[PDB]
Amino acid sequence: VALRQMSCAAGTTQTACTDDNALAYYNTTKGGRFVLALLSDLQDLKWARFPKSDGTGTIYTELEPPCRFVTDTPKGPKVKYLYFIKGLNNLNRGMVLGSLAATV
Repeated sequence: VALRQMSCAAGTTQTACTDDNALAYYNTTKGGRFVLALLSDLQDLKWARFPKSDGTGTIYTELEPPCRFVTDTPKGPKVKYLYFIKGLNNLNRGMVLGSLAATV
């Protein structure tokens, strides 16, 4: 199944997660949707925060230290930061990496 991306809130601490300032890659299967990684312009992110499906509150997902990579833009180069969800397996790491490098 193809990787999907969606805006989400992230922060250097959990309380710092209020506005949408990253993109989440997620898979959807039988079990629901599973977020695999975050892409952001910010380099200090530690937590991603998601609106619970049932509207009962929020989920905090721990991030790994980011990988840096450069992309060209109409305004020139720009570094972006890829945060895998902590403990992400290798198959899912690959899917994010191949989706990312492909589109960009």
